[PDB]
Amino acid sequence: ASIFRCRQCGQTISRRDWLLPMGGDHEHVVFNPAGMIFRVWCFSLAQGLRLIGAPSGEFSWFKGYDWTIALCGQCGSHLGWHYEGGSQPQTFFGLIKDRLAEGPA
Ligand SMILES: O=C1CC[C@H](n2nc3ccccc3n2)C(=O)N1
Ligand SMILES: [Zn+2]
Repeated sequence: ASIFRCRQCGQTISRRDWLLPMGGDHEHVVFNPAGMIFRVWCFSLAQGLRLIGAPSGEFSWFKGYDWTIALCGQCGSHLGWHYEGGSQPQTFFGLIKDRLAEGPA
């Protein structure tokens, strides 16, 4: 269990090696304004996504970061968000853990 794929279609998304401890933890449990709870895992890098729209700062769970919706580039499943416009690091991915499948390289 080293690679993360899209749970719906099996698109290659990220690696356990690429987990990023933002504020001391890679896992952040967050709620959106619609009251949906997400278990978000922070990654330095991801692939196989499609980033939709222009960045927005509204309701950002990570101070100083603007977000873009990250879909699976293959099946269009909402996998999380790309974050940018911040510092150390400038950019990262917040992916919804339960929408990924972990398995061998
Ligand atoms: O960091 C983030 C990413 C985006 C996320 N968010 N989900 C929404 C659903 C409906 C309307 C606005 C919304 N904002 C959020 O709350 N925070
Ligand atoms: Zn997919």
